[PDB]
Amino acid sequence: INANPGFWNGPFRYLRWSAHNRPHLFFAFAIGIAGPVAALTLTPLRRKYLYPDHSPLPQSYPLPQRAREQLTGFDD
Amino acid sequence: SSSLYRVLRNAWEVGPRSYWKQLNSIGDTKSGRLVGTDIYGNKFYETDHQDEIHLRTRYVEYKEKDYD
Amino acid sequence: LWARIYLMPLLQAEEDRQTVRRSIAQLEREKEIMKGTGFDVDKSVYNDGKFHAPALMIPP
Amino acid sequence: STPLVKTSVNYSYGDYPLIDADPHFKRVVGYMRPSDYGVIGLATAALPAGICFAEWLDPVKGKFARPSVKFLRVATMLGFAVGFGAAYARSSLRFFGVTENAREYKKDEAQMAARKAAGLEPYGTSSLTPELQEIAAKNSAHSIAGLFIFPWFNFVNHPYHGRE
Amino acid sequence: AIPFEALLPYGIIFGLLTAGGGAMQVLHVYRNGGVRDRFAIDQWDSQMMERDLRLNGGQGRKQVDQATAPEAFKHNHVWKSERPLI
Amino acid sequence: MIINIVEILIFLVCVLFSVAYLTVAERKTLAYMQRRLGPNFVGYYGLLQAFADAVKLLLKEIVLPKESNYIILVISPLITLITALIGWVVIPLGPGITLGELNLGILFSLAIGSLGVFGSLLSGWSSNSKYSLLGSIRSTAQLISYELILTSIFIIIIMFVSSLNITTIIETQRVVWYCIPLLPLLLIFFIASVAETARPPFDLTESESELVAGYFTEYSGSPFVFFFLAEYSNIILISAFNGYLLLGGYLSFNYSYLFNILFNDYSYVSFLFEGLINSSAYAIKLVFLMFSFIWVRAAFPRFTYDNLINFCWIILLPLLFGIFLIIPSTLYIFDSFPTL
Amino acid sequence: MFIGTIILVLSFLGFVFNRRNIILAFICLETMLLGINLILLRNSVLFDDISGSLFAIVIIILAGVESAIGLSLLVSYYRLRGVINS
Amino acid sequence: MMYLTYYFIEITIFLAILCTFIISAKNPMVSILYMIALFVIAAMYLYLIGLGIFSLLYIMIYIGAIAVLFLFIITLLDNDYNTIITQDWFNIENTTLLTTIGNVLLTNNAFILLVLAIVLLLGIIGPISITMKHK
Amino acid sequence: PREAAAHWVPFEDKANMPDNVPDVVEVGATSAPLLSASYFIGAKCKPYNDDFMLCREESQGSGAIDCLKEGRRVTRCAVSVIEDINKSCLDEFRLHWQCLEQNNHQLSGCRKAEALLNKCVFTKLNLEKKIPGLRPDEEPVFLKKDPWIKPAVDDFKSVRAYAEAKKNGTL
Amino acid sequence: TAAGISLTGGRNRCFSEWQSFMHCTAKTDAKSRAQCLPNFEDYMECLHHTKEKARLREIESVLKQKKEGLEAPPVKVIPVKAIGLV
Amino acid sequence: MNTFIIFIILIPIVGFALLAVNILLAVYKPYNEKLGAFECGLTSLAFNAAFILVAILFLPFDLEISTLLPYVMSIYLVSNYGFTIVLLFLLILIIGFVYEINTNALKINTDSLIYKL
Repeated sequence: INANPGFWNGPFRYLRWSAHNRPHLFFAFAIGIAGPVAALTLTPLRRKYLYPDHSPLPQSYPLPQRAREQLTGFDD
Repeated sequence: SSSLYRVLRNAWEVGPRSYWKQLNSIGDTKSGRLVGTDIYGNKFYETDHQDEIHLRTRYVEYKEKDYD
Repeated sequence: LWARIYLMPLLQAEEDRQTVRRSIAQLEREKEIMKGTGFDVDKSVYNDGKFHAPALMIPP
Repeated sequence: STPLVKTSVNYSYGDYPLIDADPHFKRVVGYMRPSDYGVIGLATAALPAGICFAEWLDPVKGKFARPSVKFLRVATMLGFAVGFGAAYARSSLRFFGVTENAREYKKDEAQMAARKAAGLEPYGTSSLTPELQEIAAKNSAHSIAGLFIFPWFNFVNHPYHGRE
Repeated sequence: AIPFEALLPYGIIFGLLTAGGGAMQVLHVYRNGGVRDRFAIDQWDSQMMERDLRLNGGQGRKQVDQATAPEAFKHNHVWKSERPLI
Repeated sequence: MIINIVEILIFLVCVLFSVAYLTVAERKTLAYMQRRLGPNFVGYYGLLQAFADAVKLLLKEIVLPKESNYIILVISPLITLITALIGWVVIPLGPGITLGELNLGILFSLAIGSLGVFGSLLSGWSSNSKYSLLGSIRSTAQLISYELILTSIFIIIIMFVSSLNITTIIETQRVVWYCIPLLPLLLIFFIASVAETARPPFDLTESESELVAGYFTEYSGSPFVFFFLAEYSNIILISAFNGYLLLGGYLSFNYSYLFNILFNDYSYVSFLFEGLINSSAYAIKLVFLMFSFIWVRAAFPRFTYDNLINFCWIILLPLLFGIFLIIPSTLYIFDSFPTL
Repeated sequence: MFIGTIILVLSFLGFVFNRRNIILAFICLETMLLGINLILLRNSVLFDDISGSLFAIVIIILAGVESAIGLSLLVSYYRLRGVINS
Repeated sequence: MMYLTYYFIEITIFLAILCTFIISAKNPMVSILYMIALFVIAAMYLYLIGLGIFSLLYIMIYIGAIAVLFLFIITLLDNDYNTIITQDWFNIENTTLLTTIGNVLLTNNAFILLVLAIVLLLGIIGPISITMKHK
Repeated sequence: PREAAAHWVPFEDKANMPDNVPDVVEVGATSAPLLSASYFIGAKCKPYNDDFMLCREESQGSGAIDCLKEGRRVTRCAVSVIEDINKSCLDEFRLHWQCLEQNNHQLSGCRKAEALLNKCVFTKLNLEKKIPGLRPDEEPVFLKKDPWIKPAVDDFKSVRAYAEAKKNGTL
Repeated sequence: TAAGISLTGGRNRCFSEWQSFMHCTAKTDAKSRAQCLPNFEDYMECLHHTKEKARLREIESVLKQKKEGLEAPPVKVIPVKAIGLV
Repeated sequence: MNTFIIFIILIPIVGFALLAVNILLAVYKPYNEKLGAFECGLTSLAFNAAFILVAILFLPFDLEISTLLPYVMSIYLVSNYGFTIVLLFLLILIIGFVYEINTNALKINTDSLIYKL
């Protein structure tokens, strides 16, 4: 009855066949591939329009990049 | 009918002592009018509560603990 | 994280004070035990001049 | 975009001046010459032509038969991959100053000057922290040397490009 | 109708778990001395709690907010003597 | 020391009695779904049924077949019961309210779970009854295959939290339960928890109709008690895993307004009332899950071995790898990688 | 260093002087990897260095795949002969 | 009580010697069960030296998968000083062993990770190639 | 540094400071008061903390013994600010740090007491709480209204005091 | 590479002298390399505590050969429950 | 001696106690006919590759899943970099999974009737 029509013979017909006759594999692949493509295509749109990326959090003490300025106060 | 309201209403109709007797012999709580008594001493009841299914409208309360 | 950063200098400073005290104290203790013997207790095992808190105590 | 570690400046990988020690993927594809596209086309044609000629020389099943369309489609796909790898390598080698790079040098000088005029970073702004930028740089620097083994690219906008 | 005899064992389980958790809350609070528990505590928190013990006289999680430390705080410092990991 | 002892006894008694009454609850619920009554005679309303079965089985002779390794046959149920009960040490009934407050709580749950296939793997070798061997091999296969699905859902959830402390995972769900954004993941965890527990419809492991009884064909007396107890305790424990991974654990609703109305300062009354609220929320979630196990047992016919293996390795596992790809992608798109 | 070393050496001697079975051989392989890893991890801890633990993780994974492949080889060997007489 | 935790390390060592019963087991099964016991002793020792997360990973993998495979297959086939522990406060993050391993493995050694991916790919392809007869 | 392993005993040293070292007072507040006062301590003592850390870096390994002096400076600044809080805003300070004790030390569970403490400290000590490193677009979380994350039980005393302040107009 | 990374992502226990030794080997050449042998002994010393153990050996040996009393602020060991007591 | 360790110790003691109660109270009368193995009431080995193969492929897939634990515990620290690395890792493993599916690895008379007239 229904049988694999070959992906290379016709792409959209094969996709329709897969979606009707191997829904588990078809939708597993669809969900899996939607991820990275959406990342690449949509992340810059989000940055441009919704909100920019956050400011980094500190990981260690932020050391000043300068020389000791001696100091005066709270001494002996 | 499996409802809790049925059990509460029967218990109220029957009294606490008879409720405990029924819970210790039959396990259900039945309220029905006494019909008669054996030569052996058991008592037989019939009920017209509409919440009682077919074949549960007559029952017996044995006279002894080792009922049979 | 910023709260912890603001607390870190004082907690550290306290810990450095405790470190100096216990390192020195152990130095005098070991020196006192080693009096009367031809051994230098002040000599670091390290070649740099840097301060080196002891590791490796004797079991108590 | 401030470097965390010290890098060599204008180091000579070859006889020609250095343009970029670790060029970004977009630059390497952007600076590709028509000859490099010729290389891509030649690989894309060669690989299925190779399978057909191999069938001519020594038929798989005694009697000559043209290779099926599945295999030819495969052939084109993989040939394009080889051609693109070769062409990317050629362009990157131009960037290091190993092959002749006058055109690429001038184009880079102009692009950098324009970017400086616009106030932008010479190598772009990164969504990573500087530590991850140094790590990405140390992972992608000279990775074209292992083209035979594995493909690795620079996709990160880091500042370690070895220039002044 | 709703069969209450079928729900009695569920009610027993529900009451058992509920009472057990309530009693565990009270025991944990009583062990803590009138405050809730500290969960997901990292190295920083463990060290802060040890310093707290040095400050409040060993009274568990009791807190003191006096600016200046008692005298014994300078001497009750503890290093740990750890056996050789053979 | 005393407080530790009292807490452990309270928790242990609650868990053991909850397991004991789960059996009665199963019989009664199936009974009412089958238009019958189930146990209502041993004890008032059949409330002592489980203890009746217990006492009987503890008075039953132990039979050690001739070709059997008697040590293994007696110790395999014992180890499966021990691990099934050890799994409870990390389950919280409130913030920090647990016997073991481990920063590696999730890893502990998964490890002690992975120690759960050894009863099945060992009993077939111990019984030597052929029915037991077939059941044992098929069970070991099924259980490991579905343990994969369970571990994968664990990982997907930790993608949202970045912590292996169970209380933290529960606390992060005050904003929303994770079963709302990941409803399909909740369905799969149920279908897989049913299979990992070896319950109908996926009862191929000890199915009476294909194989008389199952791996336990030869188990009489206390060893049978141990397999029975371990099975129902594991049912409740995996319902617990479901609860805190996906149903928000002990979170019900924001009762801050109510407490500010009722009380005016902290007191043992208010701490107890809060403890009861959290524990009631978590226990009602457990009750719905156990009811669902019983419901599914009532409604569906069994799978075959080929069918369930095909399910796990061709329908479920591809979807889970697809989700592995699509969850971090959504985090990256919206810049919401969770902090430690 | 002690537990790992002894597991390694005893598993090695079990492997070499095996004249009982091939399963003993598999087990000696696995336990040798165990002892190697225990020595490694103790050294990692003593140095407070992460490279030791990273290599320990890699050993774990590679021992997994090695066990998989080895058991597959044993099964393919069995398919022809029906029995392992060692 | 204190001598218990002190000699705990030496006890795991002794039980490990004893369990390595693996070689002398009459039954290979029994030998595999004693291998599992050895793995639990290893998990105990790992916690003692400060690496409990490794105790749990060992339980997860070597007992949960490798011992399970072993059993599946065979059912089917016929320095006296003490160290000073000191505190300091430079670490404000909650970074543990697992987080640091993830950090280095996924950034400093992404290459090792991808090569491990190839190794696991081998661990899939190989067994299929030699245990299955195509067509 | 790693935490202690299988068997350890804590031991106490009974020696005194060497007398050449100037003595210094020690901070006596515990974890909850310290976490409550951290932002003000930072705001006031930032230059001294920075100088202490720069000394420790430049010493290149002898930090403990070369950086005692500005360590004394750091501790003195901290004690000064804590004393000022104890003199001027004690009740709100206690509200805040007892609330923290109840909520596993999460600042998200004590916003109501923190608002009162912040207002008191700003008015009577001229210290402001501020989160460094945020762009103007990003909003400090402790200033955010209607947060996603809320405590289990709003603290009773803090709620009462906050409503009272709303009536008085101080907040 | 993970060299230099501690179990918590910081710098390992023995980083400082290792980094000093690398500063050497950067500044010097092959002929001049022997010039900072000292930095390398410091590194190996941090790693293995050998001269430190030797020095402690001589200290203990002379201590146990002494009957005269010791008058110096001593070291006291306390139970973990007794941290901050009195 | 916290609640954790005491509970862990307590559970096997309860198991052993139930076992000892059974041994002490139950009768024990073995005899040859009772000791026989039960197979439907009366006294009385090749397997398929997929049996081997489920078990054997469990180990690589388990290792793949458990290799993501370091990732999910360090997602924020690795940022968008580690993100990409773990995508590549996952896709490489997905290739092996595709091979497994297409080879049908775990899966276990239509002639006509012709008369020579």
